[PDB]
Amino acid sequence: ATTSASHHVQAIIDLLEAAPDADWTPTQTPTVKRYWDDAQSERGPGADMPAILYVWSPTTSSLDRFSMDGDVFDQNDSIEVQAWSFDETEVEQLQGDIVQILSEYLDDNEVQTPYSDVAPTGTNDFREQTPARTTGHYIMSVEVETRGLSETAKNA
Amino acid sequence: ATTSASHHVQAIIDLLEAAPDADWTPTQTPTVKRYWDDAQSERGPGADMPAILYVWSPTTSSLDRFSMDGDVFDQNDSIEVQAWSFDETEVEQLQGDIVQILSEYLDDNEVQTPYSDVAPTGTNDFREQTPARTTGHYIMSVEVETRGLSETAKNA
Amino acid sequence: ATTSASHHVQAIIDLLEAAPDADWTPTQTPTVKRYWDDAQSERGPGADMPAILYVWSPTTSSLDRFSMDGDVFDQNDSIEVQAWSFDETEVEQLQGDIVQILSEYLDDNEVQTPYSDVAPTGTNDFREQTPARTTGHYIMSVEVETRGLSETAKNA
Amino acid sequence: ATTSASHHVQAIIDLLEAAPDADWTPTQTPTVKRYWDDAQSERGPGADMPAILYVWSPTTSSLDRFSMDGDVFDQNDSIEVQAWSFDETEVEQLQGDIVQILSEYLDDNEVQTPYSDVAPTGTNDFREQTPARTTGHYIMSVEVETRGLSETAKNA
Amino acid sequence: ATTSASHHVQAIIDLLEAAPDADWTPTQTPTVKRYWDDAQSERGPGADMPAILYVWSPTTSSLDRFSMDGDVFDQNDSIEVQAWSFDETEVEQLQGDIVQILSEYLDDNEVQTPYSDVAPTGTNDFREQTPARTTGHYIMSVEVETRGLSETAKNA
Amino acid sequence: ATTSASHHVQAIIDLLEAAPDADWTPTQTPTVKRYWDDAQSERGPGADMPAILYVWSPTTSSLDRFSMDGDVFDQNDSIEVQAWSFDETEVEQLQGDIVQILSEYLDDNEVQTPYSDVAPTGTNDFREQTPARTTGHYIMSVEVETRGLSETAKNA
Amino acid sequence: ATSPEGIWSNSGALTFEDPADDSEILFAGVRDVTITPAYEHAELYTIDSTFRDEVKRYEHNVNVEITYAKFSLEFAQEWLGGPGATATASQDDSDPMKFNLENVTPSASGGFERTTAVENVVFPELPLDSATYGEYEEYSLTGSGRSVTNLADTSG
Amino acid sequence: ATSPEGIWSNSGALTFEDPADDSEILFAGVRDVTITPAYEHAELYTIDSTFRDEVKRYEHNVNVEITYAKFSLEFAQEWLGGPGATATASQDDSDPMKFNLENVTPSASGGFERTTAVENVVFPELPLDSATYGEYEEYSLTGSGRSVTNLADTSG
Amino acid sequence: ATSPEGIWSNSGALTFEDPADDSEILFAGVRDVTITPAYEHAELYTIDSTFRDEVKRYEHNVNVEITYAKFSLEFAQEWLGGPGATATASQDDSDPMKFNLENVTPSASGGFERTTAVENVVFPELPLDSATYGEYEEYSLTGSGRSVTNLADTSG
Amino acid sequence: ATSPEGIWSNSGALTFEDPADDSEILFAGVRDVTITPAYEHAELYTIDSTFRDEVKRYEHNVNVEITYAKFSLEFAQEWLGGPGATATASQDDSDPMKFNLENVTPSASGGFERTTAVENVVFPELPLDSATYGEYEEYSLTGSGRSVTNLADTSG
Amino acid sequence: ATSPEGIWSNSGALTFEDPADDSEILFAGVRDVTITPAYEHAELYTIDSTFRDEVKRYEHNVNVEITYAKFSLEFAQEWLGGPGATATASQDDSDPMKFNLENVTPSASGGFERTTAVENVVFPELPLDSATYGEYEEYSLTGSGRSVTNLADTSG
Amino acid sequence: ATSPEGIWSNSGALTFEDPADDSEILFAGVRDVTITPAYEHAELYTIDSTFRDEVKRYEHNVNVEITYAKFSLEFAQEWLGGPGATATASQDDSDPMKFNLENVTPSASGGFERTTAVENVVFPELPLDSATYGEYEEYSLTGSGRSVTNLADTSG
Repeated sequence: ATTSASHHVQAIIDLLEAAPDADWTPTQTPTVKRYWDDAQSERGPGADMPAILYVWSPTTSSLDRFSMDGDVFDQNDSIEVQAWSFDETEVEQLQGDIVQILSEYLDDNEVQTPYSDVAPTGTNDFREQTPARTTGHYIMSVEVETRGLSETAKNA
Repeated sequence: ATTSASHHVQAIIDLLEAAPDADWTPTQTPTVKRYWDDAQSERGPGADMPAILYVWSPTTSSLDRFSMDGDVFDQNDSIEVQAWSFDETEVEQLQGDIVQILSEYLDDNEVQTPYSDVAPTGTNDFREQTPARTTGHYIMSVEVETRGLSETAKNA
Repeated sequence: ATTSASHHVQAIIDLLEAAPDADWTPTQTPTVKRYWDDAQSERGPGADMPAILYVWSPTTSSLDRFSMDGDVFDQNDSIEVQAWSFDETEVEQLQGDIVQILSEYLDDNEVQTPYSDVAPTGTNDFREQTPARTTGHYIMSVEVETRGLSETAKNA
Repeated sequence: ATTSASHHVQAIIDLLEAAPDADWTPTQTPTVKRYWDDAQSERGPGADMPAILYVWSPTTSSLDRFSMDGDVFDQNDSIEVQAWSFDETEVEQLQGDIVQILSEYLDDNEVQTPYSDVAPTGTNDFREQTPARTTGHYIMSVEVETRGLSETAKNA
Repeated sequence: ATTSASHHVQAIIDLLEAAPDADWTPTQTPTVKRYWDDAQSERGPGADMPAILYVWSPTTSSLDRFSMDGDVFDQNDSIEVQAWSFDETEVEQLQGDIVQILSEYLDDNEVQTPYSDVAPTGTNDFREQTPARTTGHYIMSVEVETRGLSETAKNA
Repeated sequence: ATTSASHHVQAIIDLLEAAPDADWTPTQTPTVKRYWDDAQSERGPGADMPAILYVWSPTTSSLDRFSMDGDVFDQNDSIEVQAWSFDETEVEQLQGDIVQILSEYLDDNEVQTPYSDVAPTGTNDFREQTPARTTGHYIMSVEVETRGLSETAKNA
Repeated sequence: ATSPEGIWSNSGALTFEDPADDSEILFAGVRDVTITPAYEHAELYTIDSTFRDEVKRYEHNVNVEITYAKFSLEFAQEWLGGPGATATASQDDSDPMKFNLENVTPSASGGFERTTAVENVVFPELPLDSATYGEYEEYSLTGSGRSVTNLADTSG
Repeated sequence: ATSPEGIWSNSGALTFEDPADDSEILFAGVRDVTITPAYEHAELYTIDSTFRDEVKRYEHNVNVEITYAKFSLEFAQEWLGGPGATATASQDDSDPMKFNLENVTPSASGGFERTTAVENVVFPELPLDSATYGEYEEYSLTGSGRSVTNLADTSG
Repeated sequence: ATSPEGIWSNSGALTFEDPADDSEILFAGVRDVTITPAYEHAELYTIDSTFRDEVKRYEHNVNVEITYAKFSLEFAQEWLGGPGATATASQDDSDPMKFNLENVTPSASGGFERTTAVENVVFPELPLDSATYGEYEEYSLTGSGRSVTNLADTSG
Repeated sequence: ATSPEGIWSNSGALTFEDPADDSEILFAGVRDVTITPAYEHAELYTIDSTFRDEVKRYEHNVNVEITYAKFSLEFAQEWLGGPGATATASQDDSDPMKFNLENVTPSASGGFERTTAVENVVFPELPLDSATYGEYEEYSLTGSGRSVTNLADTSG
Repeated sequence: ATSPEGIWSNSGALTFEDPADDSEILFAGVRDVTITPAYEHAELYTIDSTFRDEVKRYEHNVNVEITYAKFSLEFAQEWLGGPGATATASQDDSDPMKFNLENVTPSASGGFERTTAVENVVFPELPLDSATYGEYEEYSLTGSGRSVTNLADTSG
Repeated sequence: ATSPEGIWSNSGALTFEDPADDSEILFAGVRDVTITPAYEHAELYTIDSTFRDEVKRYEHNVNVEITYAKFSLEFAQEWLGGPGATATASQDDSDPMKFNLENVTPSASGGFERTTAVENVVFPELPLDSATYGEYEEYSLTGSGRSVTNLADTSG
């Protein structure tokens, strides 16, 4: 329903884009992007602009045999969402927000998404990396896993 | 039947080449190659050309003992297939194509292939690597395992 | 009660700052900071100043499923607290103090903190790293883990 | 009988050298060498010469106690055989041949060799490494393990 | 008690300093130091001086929960003692001596130390490292672990 | 007893030196050394000299508790012996010899040595590393473990 | 007929009802749920034939196994109270509390919605406390229902 | 004779039929299938001899054990309803549903195709719900057939 | 009704009391606590139905399992001495010591505080010494109470 | 006498024969083989002594355990058919098929060659199908032979 | 009352005495020690009540289980000999050797010193030899004493 | 008496003898050896006392368990043949072969030499073949002796 996307990265983008303005904690709704939408020097928001979320798949999607039939793979997919902002508290709110948003659909039986399960499974703080002299982006992230039965056409 | 090839890399190339034009999502049927068919500076397609699939074996094949007879090895082989194109949508489509192609032959009794089993076991996205500033190839891949009983000279 | 904080780093800072002056071993109460509050060359106290504690989250927080309801995550969080001083004795006293402070709240079922459990799980000495010729900071740390049932959006 | 060699590397060289010309797939019987027979800049065959196999032991041979008599070590030995040629198909045929040759002796109860068992246990393809611009060697290998009861003279 | 020290590094120094001159094998009783007492270019003894032992904690002390009461951590602490001398036999005697000293107190239930157990867990030789041309220190070490029940003040 | 040595490295040197000339395969009995007896540029034999064995302890000796009494440690020690010569045949013969020498004493009940057990646990070939142009040394090694009960003086 | 399909466990909604009312008894936080209709079987064999003459079924019951981790005080007080009552203490009476049970589970594709309903489930024993140090409490119910009142596709 | 051969599990096509019709009952998604013809054996021994005088077979059955992962609503309703009828609830009657079972399996080379057919399989118990959190449901059947009706090569 | 909720194990305060006084018996250091009210169930079946006709309960007890890590002399001497007495030696008398037990446990959010109270718990066997080398002693109690005297929310 | 010696499992040639012919029944691909002659022992004890007065043996049989991985259609049809017949279906008769068994096995050194021969082995149950998803089928036989007809060195 | 406390296992001194003398029997090197006073419990239930009406204790013993690793020749010869004698062979008499056992153990803080004394411990079986290749021998005693003669704080 | 001491398993020399001759029966390749004298114990309890009134021993045997890895034809043929004879086939007679057994073992320091001798050991079952693919054969004997004939220090 809400996504029906061909690939997991677009699926998570669609879920984050579908979120009402009221569900984001900050005043301005974040911009959602594929990690490769922006070049590295440009990466992160400018001042006086909404925060940016970058979505990509960081590790190998597993395909497991479900049964001797071979009709479907038990497919397990992995994603990371990175929040970039100049505000060290805004990234923290965005981490909370992303977890909240993607904590809908937790046991979606392929109603909203093409998956049985979309879940936040871990989170990272990287604020310790931002050097204090310069203004520069604070970064935090949500790790997302995603599971469903994926058809093989083995038996037509 | 379809392949009868001496080695797994040529076997999977033969499978991907045997796919009808109707079973690829893009308008142009991809070109299938061994990873070593092309030099690095011209690896991947040019503009106005079909997308390229590169096939090779990334890791050690196992030869396990099947029994006390020593008549056969339980052989497990590993392959990676990389899809290269300038279109991020085309590589995603090709990943979906490679999976749904190589999910035929999932349980051959050496009927089409010389194997008991050819299976996609995982998939990778590397679109986050392609620098957004320059025109340059997007890459995605499928990891394929391949299993069969393999003969020995022991009894002749 | 004592914290009610948004995130684990601020939660532990609130706990360390909530400690009475009588519960610190040195004559002068330490200053508590996020690791990113200070630039590297400025990091650690000056002479004639109180010792500094730096708090951050060094590793990925887990969000394990609690049940089929999807109503809650069994959230597990990770923190490190570094004590910096010029006195090799004072960092040792502070390591003791940090442990004794954060060993309150050990089984706080959301009375003081937003957690079920705040616990020191290990400690480090790094005094062997401080070069002996130069006056320079001694460093020691406490590793702290933090666990609680965290809400979801699934059931509204 | 066929070898009686003092060490595993010489034993496998002897087995490969003992193979009839008819059991090699190409027109010319390969030359078999220790890895250290040739200098690196000259490693692999020249044009018009037969292909070269390099044999050596890449990892530690285990000596395990067989029993508390102490007469014997259960000895496990490891070897790799690398095939070098300019022909991408010839190395593939040689890999097949080496597996076939060393698939005799699979459960030799110390009749032919000084071992209970000589077995290919895995195989590698490295054809992906050969740069496509230059003429240069293709390389493939067979990993071989070798097991027997080795005397201790503990009890004379 | 022989020590009652606030931290494990000082505790093991106190134990080594408490040893009678008769328990050391060499003529001169070694000098005991924290690793950070000396600058690197001056580390180890000069000629016509007693050998030096350097003590520090190389790895994280564990703080495990003892029970649901939360009165106590089961604390496991780790230490290394390095012996430095120009005499390749003196370091060997010192390794023996350090083991023999710290193998007293092995199951000291807080009679002499603040611990339940101080134990040598392993020993290292590094004499293979000393360049043979130059006069320069031979080094050997004892790894020591140290276990006890540590109070939390949770229940006052 | 043949050794009665203070430490494992000297113990195995004593065992190799105690071997009759008749038990070595070459015409000349090898010279046995600690790894640190010789400087690196001069390591290994010259021409017209006997082959050299270098002995050292490469990894940590374990000191496990034997019982609640604490009279002894169950001590496990590790040694490597490297054979150096210009003759690739001689190092192979020496690898055989070292095994055959140190496979006496396999279950010595502290009769010949201060140990319950001295055992070759594995062997290495490094002949593939010797570059073929230059008359550099060939190297092979034996890995030896060694075990016994070591007194604590806990109970005096 | 309806095509067989995989089922994601977390999709299942389990509920308990008082059979006097069809009113819900609050229960939550399941981690395992097994429901198994069973009969005793009796098989006829005679001297006429080695094969089974007849088979018949008797003693119908539905085995119910549940693992759960959210404690319900209502469920416990219902179990103590017996039919049509709640109690804060064990009751000295012969009637066990009979629960109606229903589990509703959408299939993985939404192809059907399995409703399983079981009448008069009784539990011989009830866990009240199930603590393990450093974990949330987890509880196991084993019980038996009289019959399956409903097993149907309840979609649409 | 026909040469014995390995069998790839996934090649087996398991089916169920109503013995009143020979019409298929939909079943799918098997993970394990064990089929075992059995008899009780009675052995004669007397005072005449320590050796077995006679052995005879009786109480024939075929044990059937299946693990499967796709729920079949038809199969469950057939089991409930007994011979010749489906039901949506437990039936208070003495006849268990008898299934004809057939499994067809080509050998690893296609050298033969075993067909196993088993008459009048009955299952004493049927799993309906079998959920574990964060996984797909999985089901185990134990039952027994009256006899093997067919065991033959059905190739060609 | 009170909403069901998770329970953090360590929040539970367990206590034992002498039922002659309601005075506390000192006991501490629990690692596991399982409390399980139980009855024997008798099910009526007769020729007129395959379904269960009646079910009734009898032989009430409360199973109590405790693992603990702090030894109590008082608890042990109370167990030896029997009702209303303590002893330093086994008593040749027929009355076991009866302990009243209470466990008081806040829920994870503090939504309720369940108190479990059990009358006349008796232990068939008492662990005394329970040593294992290199570990603190640990003790297991299995026993049974007559009834649950209280199971209620004691919050507010 | 012949020196006791190690035996490499894979050296063994297991065969089955029809005792009516001494003709071979095709069987292959063994993984485990255990053959164990046994007797029941009866021991005499009386009031006159605490020691065993007599021991005697009775009920001789030879236990045969085989695990194997190549399916034999002949062996299964022989087991079904009973003595001197083959069948494609269960046979309603009291005579089990009796197999003569022989296993011929060289010593690891070739110092002797044991032949073990067993008369009239019978198997109470035969596995036909033993599928596990993603594996080759594996089969277990348990049976009993009447006696050992031969156990001798077969060499020369 | 004495505060309950943790106990370090290795602090326990275990001794055996001949009850004819109170003279020590040499025993050493324990790894595990369990001492468990136990009674049979009989419970009264009648038609009057579902609750337990009475419970009584009878048939006392002290279960004793010890794992140890230093062999004692005296302890074995005492066990063979029976009361008041030693033997080098099994004795044909009806009296088992009775050992007085005492275990003395300080608590972790030295807060108390538990002495446990058990009269007339007998062992139904005695391990003499317990060899495993490449290990020191380890021995297990299971036995039982008549009563606990002493369980008290021994301190001061 | 002699001080208790550790025993290295491999120091033990095990032998079997024909009790008609005191002649050796060749047996070798031991891996595990357990020898355990045992008696049945009967305990007297009456209405007079809850404590044990008497304990007595009867029904003596010595349990013998051996794991070994070298096959012996002499041992097997002795076992088949019964007392005072060897056979190549099962014997239809009532007498089991009785072996005298002796194990001689120096202690870890050579402090004593434990000789254990056991008369008339009999084995109810004999393993002849014990193959597992890719391993050397390993054999387990369980048997029992009539009595211990000798248990003494045989040193000096």
